[PDB]
Amino acid sequence: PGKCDEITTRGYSISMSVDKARRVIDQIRGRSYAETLMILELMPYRACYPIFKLIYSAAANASHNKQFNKANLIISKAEVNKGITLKKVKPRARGRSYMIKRPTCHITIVLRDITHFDSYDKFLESLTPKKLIALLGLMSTGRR
Amino acid sequence: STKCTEEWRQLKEAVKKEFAIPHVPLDQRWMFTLEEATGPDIWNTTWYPKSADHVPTDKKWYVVDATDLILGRMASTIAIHIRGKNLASYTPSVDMGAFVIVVNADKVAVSGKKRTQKLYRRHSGRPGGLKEETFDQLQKRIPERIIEHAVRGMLPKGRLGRYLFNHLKVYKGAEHPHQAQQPIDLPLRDKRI
Amino acid sequence: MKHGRKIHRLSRPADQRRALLRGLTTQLLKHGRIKTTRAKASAMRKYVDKMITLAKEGSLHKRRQALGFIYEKQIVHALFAEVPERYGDRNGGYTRIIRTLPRRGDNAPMAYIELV
Amino acid sequence: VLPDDFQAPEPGTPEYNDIINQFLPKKGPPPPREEIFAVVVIGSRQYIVIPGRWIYTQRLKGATVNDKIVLNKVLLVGTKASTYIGTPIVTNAAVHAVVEEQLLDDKVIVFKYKKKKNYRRNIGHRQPITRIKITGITGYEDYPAST
Amino acid sequence: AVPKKRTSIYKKRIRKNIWKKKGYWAALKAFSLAKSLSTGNSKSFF
RNA sequence: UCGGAGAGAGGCUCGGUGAAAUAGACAUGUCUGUGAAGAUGCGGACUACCUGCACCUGGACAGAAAGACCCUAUGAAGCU
RNA sequence: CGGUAGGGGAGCGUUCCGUGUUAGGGAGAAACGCGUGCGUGAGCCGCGUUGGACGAAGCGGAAGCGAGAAUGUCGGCUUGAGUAACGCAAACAUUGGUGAGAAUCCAAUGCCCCGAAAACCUAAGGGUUCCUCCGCAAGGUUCGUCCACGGAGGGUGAGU
RNA sequence: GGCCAGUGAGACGAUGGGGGAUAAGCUUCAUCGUCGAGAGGGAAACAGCCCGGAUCACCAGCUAAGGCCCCUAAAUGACC
RNA sequence: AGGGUGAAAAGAACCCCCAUCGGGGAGUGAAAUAGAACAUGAAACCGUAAGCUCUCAAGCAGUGGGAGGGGGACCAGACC
RNA sequence: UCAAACGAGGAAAGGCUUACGGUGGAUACCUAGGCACCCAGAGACGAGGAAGGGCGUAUUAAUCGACGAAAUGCUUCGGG
RNA sequence: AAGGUCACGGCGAGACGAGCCGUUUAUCAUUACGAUAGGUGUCAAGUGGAAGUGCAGUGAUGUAUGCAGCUGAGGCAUCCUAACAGACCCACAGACUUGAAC
Repeated sequence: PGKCDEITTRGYSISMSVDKARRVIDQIRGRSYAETLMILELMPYRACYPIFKLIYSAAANASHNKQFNKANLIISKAEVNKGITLKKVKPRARGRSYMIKRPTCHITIVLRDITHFDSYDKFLESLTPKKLIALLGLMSTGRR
Repeated sequence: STKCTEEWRQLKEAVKKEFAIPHVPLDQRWMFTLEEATGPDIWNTTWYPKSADHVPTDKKWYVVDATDLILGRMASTIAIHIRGKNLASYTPSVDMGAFVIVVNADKVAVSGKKRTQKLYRRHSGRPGGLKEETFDQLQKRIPERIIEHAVRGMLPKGRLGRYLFNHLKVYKGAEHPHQAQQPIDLPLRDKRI
Repeated sequence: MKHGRKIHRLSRPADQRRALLRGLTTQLLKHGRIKTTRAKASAMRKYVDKMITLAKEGSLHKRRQALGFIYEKQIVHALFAEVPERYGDRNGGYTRIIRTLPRRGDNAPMAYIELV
Repeated sequence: VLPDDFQAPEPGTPEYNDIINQFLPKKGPPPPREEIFAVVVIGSRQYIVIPGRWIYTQRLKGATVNDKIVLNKVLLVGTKASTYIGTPIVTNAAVHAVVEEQLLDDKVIVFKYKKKKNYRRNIGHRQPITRIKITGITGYEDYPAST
Repeated sequence: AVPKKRTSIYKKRIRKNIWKKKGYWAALKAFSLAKSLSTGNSKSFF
């Protein structure tokens, strides 16, 4: 859970295919809200616009539910899953019939502010662990 | 912050020095240090070499002089050192061998009628490309492919004989450009050459 | 192979391409600034430079060839009363190929033609 | 709901480096056993035996737990300087050992199948093994063969 | 013409990720166009 | 003979929508030999960095479809 | 003490029933997932920040009783694959308008097509598809603000 | 004898023959061995050829057939 | 062919994104990861994050040995 | 400084393992609905218009049930 | 950082990627480079005498202006238009070991 850092926004099963939503969602991973704001303004995809709608309604969410800024805010994971697929019995010649599936997505985009401490030096102190819980909230290479 | 990668890297190297232990070589060595008898049971299982046992820095270097030496028995006695079957550390899954250097590839002897009747033919994928090519034609043309074709069929042609194929250093001249580990001459056990 | 075939053919057959050229340069001379695709933009650029310099020398033969090329009647006679007063001393280069965003539905590279 | 804060107790970091450099490294000495070594013959197979080692072997015919058992079938007993090459057994030899609690080793799934001739057999085997701890080797002071 | 068998998860994730990496290559171009669309004298985008 | 050029609709690229037959799993080379007597899968050698795109179809005894031809059934049926 | 076709002996599991309104169980049953455990194995036992009300063992019985095969069968989801195709080669283009969003809806101007029709009316058939407003979940082989689509209301007047 | 099954398509190798062309991994018999229903080792691979009969474990030893230059375990062993 | 949110609709007042659909706070509830596609939700299937590792490599993808590396550990030799 | 030897260390899709998700509705617990016996009973109805339907009836959508221009119901006698 | 990639204007290159040539005070002067594509101005070149007028003819038509008129995928000249505005990748002595002289 990261101790109250991220903002998770889900999405409806929108009426488009999952894979093109996954190339346009694998583009904007890791980049902050300004770069995705200018790229998804100009990306030449039809899957671009509900993704930009969910980023916009995700950072406006992050500014109204929480109280953050739209500049120190990077996209955390932005996972796109499968949805419900409709079945369309479409006839074709020599008396055949083909199932044409209408696919839907399931977009869940997580946003991530930097709410940091930015400690002065690195040097380890193996004392007062009930302060070591609070001083270390998000770091790397956890030993013991 | 370069000090994150540099200083935490040197802390990881520091605890690499503190936790882990070096691996002692097998020279004037007894059974165990008193730390080793507390560690794993490396006695009753078969000894398997670690990474500090097959370092290519401290491998042996051998120089034969192929003047008036017959080809195939020289290739077998180069093979028996190129594997590592003259060492008691021989495991056939790792590269325990030794680098060899063969000078004077232009003057390799053969017995009988090899020089005019033994063919080093080759072929690409398409038909009608089988290249007629005899022993005197390579020995006139490129002699250091002779011995290199003799010992390549002596080594296990998988992923590991291909690795110890590069240990072979054959040169047609009278002088080799290597001064790597002061290459001691190769010991022979072949009374018929 | 297309070595040195400097005609710029569109995604349309020959006579339909001619009608696209005449109609789009006609309404280009009507409105001045126009939204095309870029292939249509350069294809307008050659022919509309031919139509500016065609009625630059306002004779009857140039006016009759120029009326023969352009569709609308009252736009050729609004042209030679305008191009020597405006596009004298320019000596070529009567347009500008300001590009814009691609078109929603095709990703068509979309351009925008001036008169300058 | 906010970023939490900087906390202000005004701490001072102890950079004396005589407490953390005492805490982080560990001083653990190995126990010096002695300079001796034998090769015992148990069942059929031979074991490298040094004084103090949790070996596994075969005997579950009968041997009580925590028993003090001499393994007198010794060949090639060896010190740091000299070894004693055993014409078959070194005489009056005694590897003192502690036969500990008996064990069953890991499962060896003996499953046999031939081919389309429809035959398959899942059986298993738990070998009745015995772990032995070694006390010390003695009775070995005849015919030295140092080089 | 008719496929003899099917592909693995292996080869399919390779080909689909080459398709989506081919989608990755056409947005740093869009980042460059979106960056040149910003404040500056550029003779385009009326 | 003996092909050659040009115009469209496809094919190639981009944006949208988006199947199908098929499919034991496929980490799916060539020669040569062996084998239920025509092997990417077994053996020896040689050759091949990984992975796409566009064409061609020699093989996968390719896909179809419980061989219409041949034979068997103490089968069925039409006809004489 | 190898074993196919096959024959015999001994067992595990499943759901229900007798004991059974059993022991146990919202202090977590069945399920589902887990094992440094035990068995010759079918399996048992134990642990679960998941789940929420049933239900063991032992001694016995009865089966719609055990799955990898039947070009089995019924649902779900893959491969081919983001590939073929997008339903004539009458042909559209621009400027405005509406909107959150317009190649596609509307308006205008040119261009182009049928014109013994690709025009208008009636027989059959269909049955509300006709008209205003609203909507864009599904359908339209793309989009859509549009629709023969969805919702509400209306509409078919005979002495000839 | 009682109860109760399968099987009744065999294949190759040696010997004894017939059919053939003393041709076939051919066909039919008679005795035997293997496979079928047989694992392992030798035979490069390879049902029937040789050794050999797999209850299971061991990071135990000795051997049969067959081998002791290298790939690949053991002799670049000795003497004619 | 399509059953089962709760015990009770107590079915989400109000704020933001916004044309809707939907989403996030807040509120109801014991449970909102019981939100109307709503009860336990398994496999195939599609994904994302973490550890190790593949671009001179021939392989029914295993298994025996195990280089190097990572993780918790307590019978620290063990386990994955 | 030069020459020679080795190719580590971080290096990509992906492979494995683990964790968390989405489609999916197997498993577990049910039921709102069925199946089969036993004991009785009934197999009646209809020109006094039947079984079965069509249309319609409520203050105001559609569907089902009840009802029939006396229509989402009526008269009388009993229960409550 | 050097060097690439995108974009940009295209090609005697090309299915797409590639490749190649440009990417502007786009010379100044005494003598080879800083014209990429389009337009323009001319020159090769193709068809071949245009419109309008006059003349001859009753009229079809012929004739002079007039190798004129259109075409200009090719050559040269010309900065008139577009080569603007950018963006991104790759950085920070290149592990370990021997020999030689300095």
